[PDB]
Amino acid sequence: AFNNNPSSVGAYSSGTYRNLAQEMGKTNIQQKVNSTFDNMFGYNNTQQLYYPYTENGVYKAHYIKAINPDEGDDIRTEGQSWGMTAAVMLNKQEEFDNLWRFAKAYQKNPDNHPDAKKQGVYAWKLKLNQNGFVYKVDEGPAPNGEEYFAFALLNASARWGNSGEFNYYNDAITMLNTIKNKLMENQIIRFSPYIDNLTDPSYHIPAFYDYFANNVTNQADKNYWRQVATKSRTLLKNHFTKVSGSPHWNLPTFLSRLDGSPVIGYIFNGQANPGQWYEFDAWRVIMNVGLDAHLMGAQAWHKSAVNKALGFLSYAKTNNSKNCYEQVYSYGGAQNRGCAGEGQKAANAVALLASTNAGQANEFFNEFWSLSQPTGDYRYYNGSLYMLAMLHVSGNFKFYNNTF
Repeated sequence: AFNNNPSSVGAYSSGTYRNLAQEMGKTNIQQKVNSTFDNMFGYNNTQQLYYPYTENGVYKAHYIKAINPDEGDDIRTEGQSWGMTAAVMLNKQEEFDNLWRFAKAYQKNPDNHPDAKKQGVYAWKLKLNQNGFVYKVDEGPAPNGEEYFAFALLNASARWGNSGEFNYYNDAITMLNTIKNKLMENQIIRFSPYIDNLTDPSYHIPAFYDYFANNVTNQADKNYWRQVATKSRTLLKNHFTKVSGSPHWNLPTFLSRLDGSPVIGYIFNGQANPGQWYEFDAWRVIMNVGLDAHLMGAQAWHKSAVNKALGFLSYAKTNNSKNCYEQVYSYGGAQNRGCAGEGQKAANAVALLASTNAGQANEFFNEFWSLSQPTGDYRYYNGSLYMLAMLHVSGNFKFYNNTF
């Protein structure tokens, strides 16, 4: 049965990882996790997101393909770093290494780039040109990518050691320093090097920062990352307080100021959507709160955040003519951007690790577990999230510490 009283002590400290799918009575759990990976990292052009990159017939590396019907397929640091994370959790080293080779070779901006703000960060959007060769479309970073790269590399070091192709550990420490020196403001993850007083709630994964602190060697840096972790929980608590009740109606938003206040409307040229929207980025916030609760312990704010957000989505579904909650809300109002797909459902399942309502857990868990693995043109974001969620709900998303 659903454990509606999640522990205040996290799996990272106790070593006890929940298996949510087992709590909800499911069977053949690990088989489903394994086939999810196999189909996403298999050459089937159906669920597949992992693709080889070759140059003049010579194999180079692999990437996670951000399939994009509206605008041409492209290749993103978010997906790449998520793919690596998935691979390390399932002990899939080749897959890991093939994705990391790509990132280091082709995503990384040179350390001597003329713009100091871009030095060593990872270009968020690549494409293959008309002749099949990779190029950078936008050199700016998507800092959630670097955060996952560092996390995945530290775990690869811990599981596999550093004497093969890659010194994963050194690559991880380099990545951490890049995050600290290029992608932080006042110990809060940046949305952009070029804009201050701006974060994206979905980029906040407080447990990762605690894991970083435990995996660096020097006292100053250990304290730096524990402070990041504390400030991140504070940001999230503040954002959840600001979105409670009117006018945001309990869903977190795309963009926030450093005090947690939702950003209202547009604030910069190029911005994809209004700041106050619960949209594709924001879906992941309560997923991250679930992660944090699982790994580092559930506190009152975790539970409130999740229960209130899931509560709003269930209400919203009762007030939808399609009998679904949708992908995009703004001030509690549906924006007619489609019924939730698999990724959003996956994020909400993971959130259950902070839920205290068994009824909600039944509903949201079974909606996720009933799905088939994503296919078709929208599978990059849905399928990437589906994979992560499969790991999280099966007790496979773990922190592997290095030993010193």
